[PDB]
Amino acid sequence: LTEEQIAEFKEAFSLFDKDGDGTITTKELGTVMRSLGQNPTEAELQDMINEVDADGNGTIDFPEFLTMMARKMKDTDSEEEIREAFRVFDKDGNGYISAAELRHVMTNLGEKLTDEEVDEMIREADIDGDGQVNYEEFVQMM
Ligand SMILES: [Ba+2]
Ligand SMILES: [Ba+2]
Ligand SMILES: [Ca+2]
Ligand SMILES: [Ca+2]
Ligand SMILES: [Ca+2]
Repeated sequence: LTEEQIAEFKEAFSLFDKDGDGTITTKELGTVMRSLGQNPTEAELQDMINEVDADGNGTIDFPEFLTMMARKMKDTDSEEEIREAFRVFDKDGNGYISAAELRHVMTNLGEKLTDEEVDEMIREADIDGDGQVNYEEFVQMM
């Protein structure tokens, strides 16, 4: 949405477009991915291309890249904001939000709850039944 921003996304695109022809092919996406220790199959690479390839011509060009890369940024943004929230709630940072941790954090906001009420909250979120709220469950609740 800004000329600086459009240029930033160009540079990102340039790493994928290895031969500089304005398109990213499956192989070029394959070359890049295998530079990052991911070894995806030929059909996995076609799927990733198809997802972004809006006009179905088989490759991704800069406009299509731009569109994808913004959404990825707008999704990775919020996912970090949900992790940091989860971390403020997960007091001992072990990966699971407990009744005591929820009660304790809610209290320091102001919302002083009972053990019954905090159990109900945890139950309302505890999809996997482990008696605690993990990240997956935390994100669905929000
Ligand atoms: Ba086009
Ligand atoms: Ba295309
Ligand atoms: Ca290319
Ligand atoms: Ca915990
Ligand atoms: Ca759980």
